[PDB]
Amino acid sequence: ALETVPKDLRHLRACLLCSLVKTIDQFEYDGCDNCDAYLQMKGNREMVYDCTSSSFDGIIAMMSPEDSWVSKWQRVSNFKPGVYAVSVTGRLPQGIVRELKSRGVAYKSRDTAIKT
Amino acid sequence: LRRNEQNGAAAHVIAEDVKLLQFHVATMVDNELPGLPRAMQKSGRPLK
Amino acid sequence: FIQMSVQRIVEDAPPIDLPPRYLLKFEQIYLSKPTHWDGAPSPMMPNEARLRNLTYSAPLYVDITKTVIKEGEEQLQTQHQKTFIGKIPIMLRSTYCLLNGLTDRDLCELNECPLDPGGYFIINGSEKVLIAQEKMATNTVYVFAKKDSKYAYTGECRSCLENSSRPTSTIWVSMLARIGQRIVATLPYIKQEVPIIIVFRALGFVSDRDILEHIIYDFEDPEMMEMVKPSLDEAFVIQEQNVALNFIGSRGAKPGVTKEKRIKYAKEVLQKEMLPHVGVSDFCETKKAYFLGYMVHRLLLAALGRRELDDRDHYGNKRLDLAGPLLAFLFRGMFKNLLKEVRIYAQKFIDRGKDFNLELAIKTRIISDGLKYSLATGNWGDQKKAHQARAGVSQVLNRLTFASTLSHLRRLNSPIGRDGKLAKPRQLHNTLWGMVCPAETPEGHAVGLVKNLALMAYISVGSQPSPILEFLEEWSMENLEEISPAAIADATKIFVNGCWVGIHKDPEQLMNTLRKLRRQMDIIVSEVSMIRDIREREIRIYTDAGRICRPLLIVEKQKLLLKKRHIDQLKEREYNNYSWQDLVASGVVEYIDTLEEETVMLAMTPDDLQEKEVAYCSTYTHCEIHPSMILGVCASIIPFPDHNQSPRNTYQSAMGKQAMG
Amino acid sequence: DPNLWTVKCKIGEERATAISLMRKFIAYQFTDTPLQIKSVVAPEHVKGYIYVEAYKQTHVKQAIEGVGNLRLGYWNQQMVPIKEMTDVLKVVKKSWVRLKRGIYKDDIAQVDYVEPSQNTISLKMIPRIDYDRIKAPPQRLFDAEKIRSLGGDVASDGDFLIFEGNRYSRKFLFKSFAMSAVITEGVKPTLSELEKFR
RNA sequence: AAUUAGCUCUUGUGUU
Ligand SMILES: [Zn+2]
Repeated sequence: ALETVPKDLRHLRACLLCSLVKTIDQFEYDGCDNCDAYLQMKGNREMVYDCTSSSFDGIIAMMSPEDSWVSKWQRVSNFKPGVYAVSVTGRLPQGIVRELKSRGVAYKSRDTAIKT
Repeated sequence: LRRNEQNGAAAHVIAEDVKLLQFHVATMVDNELPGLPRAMQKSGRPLK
Repeated sequence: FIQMSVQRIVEDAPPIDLPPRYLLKFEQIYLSKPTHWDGAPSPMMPNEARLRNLTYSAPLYVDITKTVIKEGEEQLQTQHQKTFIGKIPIMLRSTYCLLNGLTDRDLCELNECPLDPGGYFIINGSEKVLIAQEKMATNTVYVFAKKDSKYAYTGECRSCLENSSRPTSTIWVSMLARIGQRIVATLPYIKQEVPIIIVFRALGFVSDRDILEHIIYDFEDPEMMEMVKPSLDEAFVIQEQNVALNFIGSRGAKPGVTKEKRIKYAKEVLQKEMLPHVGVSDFCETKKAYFLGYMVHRLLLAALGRRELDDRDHYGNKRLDLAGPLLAFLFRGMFKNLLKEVRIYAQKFIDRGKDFNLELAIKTRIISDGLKYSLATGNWGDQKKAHQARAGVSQVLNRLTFASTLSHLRRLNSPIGRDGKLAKPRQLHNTLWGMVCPAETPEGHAVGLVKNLALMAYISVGSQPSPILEFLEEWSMENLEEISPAAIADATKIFVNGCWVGIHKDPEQLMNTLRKLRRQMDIIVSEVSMIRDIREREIRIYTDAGRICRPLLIVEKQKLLLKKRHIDQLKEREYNNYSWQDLVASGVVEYIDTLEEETVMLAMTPDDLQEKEVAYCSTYTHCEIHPSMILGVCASIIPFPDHNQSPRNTYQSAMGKQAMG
Repeated sequence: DPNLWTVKCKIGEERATAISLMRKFIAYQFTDTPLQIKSVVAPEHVKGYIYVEAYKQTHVKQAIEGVGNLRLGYWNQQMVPIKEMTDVLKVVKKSWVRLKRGIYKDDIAQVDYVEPSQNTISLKMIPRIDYDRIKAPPQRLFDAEKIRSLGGDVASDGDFLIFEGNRYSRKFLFKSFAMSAVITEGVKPTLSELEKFR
């Protein structure tokens, strides 16, 4: 799936549910490959700003989703291949989290960074 | 090395870090080592 | 160098290619007279260069073809004419120097001394001269016994084909002293050694009798086979070619972890690294097999004592490289660096898909600045790794007195490391008769290592051997690939520049014919040397550069070919047309080099040593012009040098370069 | 678990190497020569080499072909300790700030106004300028009269001045700088800078 | 009261 690949290294955002590194331009024009069935990112810039934040560290090139341990460690064995930020600092809005909870989605934070 | 061990502590870059530090300290007092690269500045000239 | 070697080196460079790519072919070098500049092209004169600290150099232009080929068959062979590369310095009074063909009045109008020999470069306003280096002859099998090793004998053979970027490769075939006599080979680019039989199997000769025929030519005296028996018996678990290939690749610089990688690496090193002078073509195993057979045969002959070991001091075994080869050596590396730089730039500018302009790609200072630095500082090599290679090849010309300059323009340097306890290289070998002055040498720490030419010594400039090969083939000579190995014993081998090519049955007629052709200068030029060994049925022909030679008069039976007609026509010289070159053309004088000088027999003076007295020789071939020509420049100003003690002549040769005048 | 290896690469260009490898693998996945790499790791401060997760070093060498960034590490690779897996994956972390780039690097800047646009913020800073006299320096108090006398690019609004570099100064530079172009956490000034601004 | 490296050349010791 080449569509997950960002077109440049300028102003990247990552999900707080997928931590999927991707341009804001692709988050608006293309949208997330795994949040589109639940939050409908395609078609709103402000929703992209709220959902995804630029404060991410490190990149992992998840190549084979069913054949890698790092995906199991990052809880992304069941997510699509692509570029994944190691840890994203932030929290999704209470409304988004509640809507995910009602729809059967558990909000598990990707903020694995060591806080001093 | 100090700023790496302050936060990172990757424990593998540390090996090369201390290896290069040991090499520099050793050559600062003995430039003629058996079977080691010589220390040179940006001229190709071995050091004194 | 300028006329031929630069063109040959620029064309011999391999094509550079790289999502389409280009072609970028280089051809037809162009060069002009020296010129400086903002300003218009104006001829810079050597005196002005000497006074303004300029560099007397000329730009180099080459024709380029850029052909970008992509999908759909749309390629453009755009040809750029006279593209600038860099500036090459010109040694004064060369064919490309401004002071060429100018008369005494012409030079005096230019504030240039007509007595100035030329022969030096002007770098940054300083007069530099290249001391001619000496080194060992290449493409020749040399057998030396060393007592500091495990090897009783070692037939070293260096090899280089023709000014190739690959450094010269050395083959060591050596016999252990100690069963016993384990013959081994120390291949280049391979860390460890290997028995020779493994190599012969690797080249593709499983048949044992074939290997013996290549190595041994005589099958009735069982001594060579007795010595080769242990070596043959050692290699018994390898019979097929590919297992030998694996064996050879197991010791390479990068041993491939798989067997296929080892086989490919071994076949590469066999067909492209060892023995490049005989050829690194697609297939040359038939001739390489014969050459290794001859090498092992010579090693066996050394073991028997039937052929005494070669001598390292004999200038029949050494070559003297002048400014030409040294500059070509520098230019190979400089051109390779330029090619790498332009390739890197083009590759970096084709990733974005844009078209790169070669005018901006080529960095001019790669050629000019490196050559200038190497000539100025004398460090003969790369600027970044100068300490690795030699130093002092270039020295400031010594303008103290005229004899000093003349002596310094004709100087030979032996690269033997100083502070050495060895005394053999410093001694005065018998072969330096008429070649190197026997009295002029530094008295300092480098006595005997720096020398000077004799008065009439000449150094061969080098010529292609292809006409020699064509003439030799179209005569009764039989090529090497189509001979029965049973015919080698009763035959005479033929070598050209060391490459064993062909065979012959009657060598006397061949040698006489070669002598007549060289006398007439029809096909064989004068500098070519032909030597015949009688004991070993061998004939060697040398055309390469670096050989030292001198003219000698010719004796036919007991009388000289020079007669009163020649002296009369030559006395009226500089009037009608007649000169020394015509003297050579009539086949009266001849250039003899030190290797051929073994087989010749000289008469010092005609009247004294050719008349009828108590019979001593009665079979002279050559006569000396004048024996006082053995002396050099500085030593030939000493009056009555044959009445002094020799050290005093040496001291005078030293102090004549310090006299005020 | 596939093994992890270190592949040498040019320092600073680790971000786009992963993207190029993705493009290679996606383009080659339909061809008869697919990339057999299982993952690629380029951490935030790991520079000079990239971690590759694949079953064998043979797969790594076969798959990393054609990438110029890793040509140094194409022939030789080192083994990543297995016990170091988590070591790969951990990251550790009216105000006053300091600018990051330009000629004004690593000096105190007082946050005067905070723009709610979250692109640039207002900073008061001491000009490190030569007043258009040397260029065709120590932190010193701005001189409006000298910069009006020396001339050149100058726009005057009493205490306000727009000068070379489109620099906005009042009375003391007051200009907008990006939040990512400054460090907003970890200054902790002393009394001397306060006078300037157990 | 204004520097260090490196290279080269050269002088004296070549008495018997
Ligand atoms: Zn998502």
